[PDB]
Amino acid sequence: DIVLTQAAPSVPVTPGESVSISCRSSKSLLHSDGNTYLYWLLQRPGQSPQLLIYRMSNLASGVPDRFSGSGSGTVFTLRISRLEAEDVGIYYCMQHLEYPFTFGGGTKLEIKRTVAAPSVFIFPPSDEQLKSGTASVVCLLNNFYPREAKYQWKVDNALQSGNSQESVTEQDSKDSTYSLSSTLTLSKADYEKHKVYACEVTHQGLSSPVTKSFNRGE
Amino acid sequence: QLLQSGAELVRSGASVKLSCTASGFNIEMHWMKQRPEQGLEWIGWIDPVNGDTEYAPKFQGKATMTADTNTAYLHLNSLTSEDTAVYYCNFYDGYLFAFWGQGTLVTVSAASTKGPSVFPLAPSSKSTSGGTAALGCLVKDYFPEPVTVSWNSGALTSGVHTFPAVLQSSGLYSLSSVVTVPSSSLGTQTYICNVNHKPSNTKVDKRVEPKS
Repeated sequence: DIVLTQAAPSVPVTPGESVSISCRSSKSLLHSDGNTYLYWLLQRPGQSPQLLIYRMSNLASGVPDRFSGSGSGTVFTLRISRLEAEDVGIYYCMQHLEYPFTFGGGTKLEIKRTVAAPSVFIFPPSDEQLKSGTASVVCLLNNFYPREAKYQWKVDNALQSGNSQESVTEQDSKDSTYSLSSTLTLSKADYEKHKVYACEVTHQGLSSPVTKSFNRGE
Repeated sequence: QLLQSGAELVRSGASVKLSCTASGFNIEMHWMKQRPEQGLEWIGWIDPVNGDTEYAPKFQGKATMTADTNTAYLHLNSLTSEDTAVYYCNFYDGYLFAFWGQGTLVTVSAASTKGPSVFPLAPSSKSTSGGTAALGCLVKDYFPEPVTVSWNSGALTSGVHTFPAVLQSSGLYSLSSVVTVPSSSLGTQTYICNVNHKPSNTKVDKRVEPKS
């Protein structure tokens, strides 16, 4: 079938400025009735896709003027002018020509913004969870930019590894920051064998590394 | 506006039928498949009135589409782990009015459905930031995906982060949903997370409170 190529990762853009995404194809992209059936779609994080431009260069319902599609032959381009922080998402190109309708590898649009230090929070295990056999300790790194951040779990000043797991939010649609959570899982007994639990965070936006901590029983 | 009834858990080798109901029109539909962390893929096309159904090269023997006139149906069979994915039904009208459903997750696994435990991530304010304080809900040890978290029955949405679920080595899923909140408002105002895990018929309202 026809191969569509986006071949474009981040290179983060600033709001207000413009940016273009490419779609490299192999076929004519011209139905012998006048039209070209290249389509641009956006999928916002955790949402169903939506239509941007339908015939290579025509605008669907709602999409503002700043979006323009146009290319040369088989290399098509979507240009977004006056970038908003809510334009984060994955931009896919599809076609309605050869009957196996094929998408491209999409492109993730990352918006640039001013360095933001993460706000750090630590949550000890609930007593209810401690009734059972496990103790979960959560560390939150809220609303930071850029993506690269570093954290270390520390039980009575000793490094931890193997026993932690992290999840990361997508770039926010409104303030274009990232958030991150790490969970440290221990047996109840092992948890009761120690006092100081600490999360230590290092980020570009921090003067020195920040350390949030608690003590078993308060 | 069109919804599709999803959240399916089936064992490797079974078969499923997914619905797709329409609350506005029914002409022109299309199905698509998205691997949990991958690009979109095209299933096929069905004409609402006449079952004229083209299919993709890899869904020929797998996909089968029907319509009742005011819903559409997609039946898959012989499901492997490579079929664990989200399935969308979309009805584009050829011009500028393409609609899409919220998707249907199909998990292909031998694992049993397990309801989640919901634990508070209690704020302190005394031992928290100065301006705002973070609280949350840990939704631990559930299968299959997905779970959905809301706060104060959808009323509280500003500064809510519901994280992606992580699959633990135990083979069970677990996600955290946090929200930041002015520390002044603590104790006085109520914060409640509403966890919903449809595959196990589990709804939990967990009141998150400062530690006493």
